[PDB]
Amino acid sequence: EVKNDDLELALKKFKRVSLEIRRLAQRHEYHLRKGMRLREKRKIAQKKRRKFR
Amino acid sequence: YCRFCAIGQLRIDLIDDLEALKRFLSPYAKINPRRITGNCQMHQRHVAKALKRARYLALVPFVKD
Amino acid sequence: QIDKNGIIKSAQLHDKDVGSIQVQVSLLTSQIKQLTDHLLANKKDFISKRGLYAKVSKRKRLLKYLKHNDLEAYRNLVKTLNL
Amino acid sequence: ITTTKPIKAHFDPVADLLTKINNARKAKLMTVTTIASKLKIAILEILVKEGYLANFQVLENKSKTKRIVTFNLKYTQRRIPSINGVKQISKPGLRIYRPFEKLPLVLNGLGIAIISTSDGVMTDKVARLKKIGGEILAYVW
Amino acid sequence: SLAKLGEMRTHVGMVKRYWNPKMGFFIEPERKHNNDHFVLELQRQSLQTAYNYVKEVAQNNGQILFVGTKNDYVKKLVNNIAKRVDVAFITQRWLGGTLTNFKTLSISINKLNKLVEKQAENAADLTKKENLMLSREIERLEKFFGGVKSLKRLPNLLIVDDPVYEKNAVAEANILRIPVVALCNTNTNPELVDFIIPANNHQPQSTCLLMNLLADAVAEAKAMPTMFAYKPDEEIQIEI
Amino acid sequence: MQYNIILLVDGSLSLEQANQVNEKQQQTLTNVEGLQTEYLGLKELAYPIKKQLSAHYYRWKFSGDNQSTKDFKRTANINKQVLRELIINLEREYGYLASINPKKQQLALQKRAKYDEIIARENNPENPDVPVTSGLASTQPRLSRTEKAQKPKEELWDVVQKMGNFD
RNA sequence: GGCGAAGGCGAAAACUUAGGCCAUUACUGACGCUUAGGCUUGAAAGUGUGGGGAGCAAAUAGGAUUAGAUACCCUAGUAGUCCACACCGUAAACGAUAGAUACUAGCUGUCGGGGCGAUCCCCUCGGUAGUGAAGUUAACACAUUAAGUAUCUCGCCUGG
Repeated sequence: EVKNDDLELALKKFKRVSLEIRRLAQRHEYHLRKGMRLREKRKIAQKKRRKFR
Repeated sequence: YCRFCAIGQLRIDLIDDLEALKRFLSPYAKINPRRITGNCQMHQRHVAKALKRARYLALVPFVKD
Repeated sequence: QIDKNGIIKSAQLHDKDVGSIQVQVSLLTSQIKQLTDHLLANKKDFISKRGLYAKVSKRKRLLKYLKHNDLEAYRNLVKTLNL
Repeated sequence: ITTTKPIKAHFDPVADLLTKINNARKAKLMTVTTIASKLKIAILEILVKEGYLANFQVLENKSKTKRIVTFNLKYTQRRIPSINGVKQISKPGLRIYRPFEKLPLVLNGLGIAIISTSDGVMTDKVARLKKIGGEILAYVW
Repeated sequence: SLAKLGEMRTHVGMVKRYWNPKMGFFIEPERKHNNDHFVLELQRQSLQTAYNYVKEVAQNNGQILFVGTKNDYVKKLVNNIAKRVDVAFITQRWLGGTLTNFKTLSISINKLNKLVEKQAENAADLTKKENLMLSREIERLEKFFGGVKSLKRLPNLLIVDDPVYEKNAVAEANILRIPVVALCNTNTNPELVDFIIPANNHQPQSTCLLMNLLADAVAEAKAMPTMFAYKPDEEIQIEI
Repeated sequence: MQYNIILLVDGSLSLEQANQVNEKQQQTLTNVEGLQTEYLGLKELAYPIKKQLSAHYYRWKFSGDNQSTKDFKRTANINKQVLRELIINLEREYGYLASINPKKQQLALQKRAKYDEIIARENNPENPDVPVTSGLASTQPRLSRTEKAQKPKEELWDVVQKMGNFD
């Protein structure tokens, strides 16, 4: 995140912010096939879809 | 979601619509997908291109602040 | 959209035409000249190449069918202008 | 009385009619329409006179120059089709010609064959009476 | 009359937005409430013809079983029919390997008879856990197959309140060629049985008069009460 | 053709001098002119480029030769008086129409109902209304009709009926 | 989700061009299918040329388990890479499925338009995942988003 001073609220959002930053940096910090490079995002989206319609 | 789909114009352009942009854009300066924005598919690409222009236009940062 | 209303309305094969053999082939050749100029200006445009081949061969089979189909309704554009 | 999406010009009327009939037999369809064709009118009429066909009607749009023809593939009120299968002997690419000496029975003689001989369509059985041969178009029963 | 329109007020209706057009001659288009509604005059004529057929065949006094539990109200209605006019029934339905082969059910009825005769002696004299086990075997009898006690043959007619709810009762009966009466609601052909009935019971106000009119169309054969055949008697009640 | 241009002037500077230099930059258009003298006032860049914490926003709307705006895209972007030259035209995903304008009654209705501002009505902004009539005005229809009715025989009760009285 | 000759297409912007989609009660009078032959592009790797080389990088150098670790582990590290000319011509280029014609239940939805209609719900036509009856089948399973049915042509396989 950019701000964090709350005791219990902002940390949970910061967790997903860090997860998003990791997902965004795990495609350009190391060169690889674009196949899996996009498959990771597509599979994350698919997993997030069917769990909660 | 966008007012443009609710009025009918079939396109948008950067006329400093930043207000509605803040509904589509997280405070993290990253474009949320079609789910959050609420466009159907056409205004979705319109707001996508507008947000990308704003990135180019420096209306919205890429990530740097 | 290079030409859509020029040659199909200024030229009337029969009593009235909105789409026919020779108006279509004349517009097709106008777009052929336009596309050849475009690809001479920009050599790496292949979609135009395939479209031009399709257009010219469709024109050729248009003329081939119109040979027998009508006595003489094709002797206005059977040639090419690219030399 | 067209079904939907009016039928355009196929490669040959008989093939389009065969598709329509097979689809009627498969997907529970009763009345089917085909492009205007005099041979279609003749074959529908002779199938009606044969007893395997229901009502057939020529159809026109806002204009009368274009035409189509619809017909009810004869279904009894207990969901059974009168026509159970078709086969074409003559094909657009190969119009097989069989003279009067080349008219046998239909797989036991139970079926019906059709020939385009001189004018209109004649059954091979009645064509053999007039010592008439010709190009046989289809076998049906 | 029979199948009168006083019985058809919200009788029609089914699941929202899920239907196959295999139902061709009885279901009307639905997009207002998505609950598939149906035409009524055709149902009246078909059900009157079916009543004539069932009374004619019931004058021979054939065996009939009550098997349908689409909703709780269907269960209540079939219980009412069993307590008023019955010759044999099954609690829920055949569980498979029981309809196209009644050996597994003839032995079931014989074992029920012998189990009652044997448990008449069990008076908590050997093991109390074991007499609870026997009472629980009886309980499982009522749950799985408590209805098969008086049916000594294969019924000539089998009621099917839903082709999607009576898998065994339809399939095993269709292995043989016994006459079968079934409904057709939203996703099946109306031609899977001998006589056609496109009626439904999923609606709360439907199965009441449906079951009453079916029951009083056969109950007259056994010289038993008949109160829904042409009488103005009717019910407007929710499913329960 | 039609051309709306969004201007990004370099860094923080006076409004009028930037307007004049943006006019000079519009002069680089050979014949794309007919501008309406206006601007978007002051709007700062949300992020520092490397030392540019703010800028000024100007809009220029006019028409001309479409080929002759590429040279503007060169000159404005190169010269240190414009940073971004945003162009509007049909190549960017277009939807405009000069006859779809009679839909601004829906604009007023949605401004009213983008969020229901009354305590009595607090419906979600994404819920139906259903005054529905279902207008089509596009069907591709053909008026097929029967003129010769031969062989009277039809198939309407195609549902099975069988298995009469059984003992 | 759409646009896509395939290969694909996303920091933007625009010149241009192409393909559309919906609707036109319309015209040449069906003027079109496949493709011998000819034409065209072709993911990507890499190549000579001139330049650039930021960055990583094979091969590996060295080092860690090791019976061997040569494959998998870490660092140093160049060919390579990269920009254009010329050459690249293949991919698990696939839809494991060449097409074109005509026809054939549906449905949850949704997309582009014609849209009445805050948006809507609701559709008309084309599209986008599934669905299941006919149909299909060695079975997988497909099914009007056929592996369904018929018409015309190019490519192929006759056991390994």
